Amino acid sequence: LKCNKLVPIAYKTCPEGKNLCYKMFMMSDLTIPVKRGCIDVCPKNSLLVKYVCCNTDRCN
Repeated sequence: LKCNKLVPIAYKTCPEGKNLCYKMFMMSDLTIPVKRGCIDVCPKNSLLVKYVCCNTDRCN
């Protein structure tokens, strides 16, 4: 899977073990994010942050 970095411009292949791309949004998601990378299993989301996991190339 191809996951992007903080910016939706540069992205790479989420390596062996991590084939999922997620993007955590602080305060609110409606806005622009705070952090986003790859993962294997989506963590527990919070009320202060929004955990948006995906499995699509360039999802984040």
